[PDB]
Amino acid sequence: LTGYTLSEVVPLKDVVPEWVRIGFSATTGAEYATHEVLSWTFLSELT
Amino acid sequence: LTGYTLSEVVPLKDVVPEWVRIGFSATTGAEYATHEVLSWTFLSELT
Amino acid sequence: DEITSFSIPKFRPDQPNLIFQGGGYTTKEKLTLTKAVKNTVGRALYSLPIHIWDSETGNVADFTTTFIFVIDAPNGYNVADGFTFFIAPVDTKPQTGGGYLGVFNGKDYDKTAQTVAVEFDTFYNAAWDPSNGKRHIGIDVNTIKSISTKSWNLQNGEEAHVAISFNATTNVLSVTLLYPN
Amino acid sequence: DEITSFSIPKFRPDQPNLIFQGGGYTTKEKLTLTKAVKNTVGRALYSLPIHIWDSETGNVADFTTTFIFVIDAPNGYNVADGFTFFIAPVDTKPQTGGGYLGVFNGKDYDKTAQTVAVEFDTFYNAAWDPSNGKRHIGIDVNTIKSISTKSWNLQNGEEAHVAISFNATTNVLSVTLLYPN
Ligand SMILES: *[C@H]1O[C@H](CO)[C@@H](O)[C@H](O)[C@H]1NC(C)=O
Ligand SMILES: *[C@H]1O[C@H](CO)[C@@H](O)[C@H](O)[C@H]1NC(C)=O
Ligand SMILES: OC[C@H]1O[C@H](O)[C@H](O)[C@@H](O)[C@@H]1O
Ligand SMILES: OC[C@H]1O[C@H](O)[C@H](O)[C@@H](O)[C@@H]1O
Ligand SMILES: [Ca+2]
Ligand SMILES: [Ca+2]
Ligand SMILES: [Mn+2]
Ligand SMILES: [Mn+2]
Repeated sequence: LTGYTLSEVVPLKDVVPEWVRIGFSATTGAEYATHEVLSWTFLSELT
Repeated sequence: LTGYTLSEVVPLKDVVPEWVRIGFSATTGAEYATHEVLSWTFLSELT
Repeated sequence: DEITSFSIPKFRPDQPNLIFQGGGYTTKEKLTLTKAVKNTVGRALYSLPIHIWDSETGNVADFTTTFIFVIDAPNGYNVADGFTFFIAPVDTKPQTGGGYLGVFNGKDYDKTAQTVAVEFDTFYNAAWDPSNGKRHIGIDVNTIKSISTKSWNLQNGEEAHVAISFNATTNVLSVTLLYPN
Repeated sequence: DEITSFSIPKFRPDQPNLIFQGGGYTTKEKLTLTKAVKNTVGRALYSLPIHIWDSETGNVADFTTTFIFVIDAPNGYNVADGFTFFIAPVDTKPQTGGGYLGVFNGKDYDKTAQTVAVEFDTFYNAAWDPSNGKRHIGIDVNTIKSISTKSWNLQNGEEAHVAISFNATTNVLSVTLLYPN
């Protein structure tokens, strides 16, 4: 069990539009690899 | 605290596609009236 | 595939997550499907497709929806035609209006156009509605002729909680309606 | 309280609730964005637009996503360019690619890129990647030069569950990747 974790404030209201999309974006270039995702959950709340 | 209640057997699987859409309709003809929806939750579990 | 839910406490002028069709537009707080105005249909559909059942496995989801709606008619006597929560194939359009509530076109079991609906019917269509001609709520499946109904006293201008659930293990669909009282 | 969630345990070719872009597709189980092949771009988005803040009250949304993802490079020593989770305007489509991960263009702060991403970065770009040149997790906002960075050792072909979440009160993002070993 090794694990990495990064953290940071980022003032989303300042930066992104009222409504979003999420997804993944993955790319090869000169060198390359398989980039695949096995499963996905997502929850959000809004008071 | 007048309440109405109703249930019934509906073979959903045999009636509806694997993937659907939910929604409201309201309609007027000769006689009419306003139809508004105020708030709406939905939750589905497919285990 | 497993778990979709949302909840929407107010409707806001633009709703990127809702597909309107017909006269359906969202006012400041409400969603108006219809104006006190002859001959319209309005439909609003959750934007997200939703996987109700899976051939892969065979299991059907069970789901629970909840709304408040209001039916506000100028004259408590001459009102029509009704309101309806529906589950339809992924890109339905308004079906025949008036009596068919933009969800059906026939008094006949039409396997083809493949939708089920819970209908809060407020106008007697001598042709198919229950005949004592009382308003009613109904579960409709491939017909505008409900496989079943309760008679139901309308309360103009007043809010109704409605809860709908389907238990996937017995295919029972149940609707409940409530007024403050 | 306005809420919205889903969860997808498994994928399948036909998936009406996702929007593939570039090479993106679902096999019978994987959601695969790039095959081991050069100069490509995979992008998946959740169909449904998401409300993250609202300008009537000003509040921002607490949220969390979670996904298990495997990167598999048929070379051990030779892998690029990265994988990325990112939130974006409603109508976003792909951007400059390879080492830009099909999501950003410029390398200087671009405001008009209304979009935030979290990257897992399998290739060193001396143009902007951390001088030390180690593979890194990083938080990106409007340029591929990350606001923050974190060395991480890729385990090839390894299932790596990850959580990313955001506190609306403290307004902090954070990421966690984990391997079984
Ligand atoms: C359908 O399933 C339960 C499980 O025991 C059953 O008892 C009841 O009729 C329904 N309840 C659910 C799961 O909503
Ligand atoms: C957000 O969540 C916790 C939950 O209690 C709270 O104590 C605090 O305000 C926030 N903390 C973070 C993750 O910054
Ligand atoms: O609106 C009252 C009635 O008007 C017309 O007769 C329409 O044919 C019918 O659909 C509706 O029920
Ligand atoms: O994959 C390594 C490199 O591939 C190509 O050279 C791309 O131009 C570059 O962006 C990427 O970093
Ligand atoms: Ca009727
Ligand atoms: Ca890189
Ligand atoms: Mn009827
Ligand atoms: Mn980088």
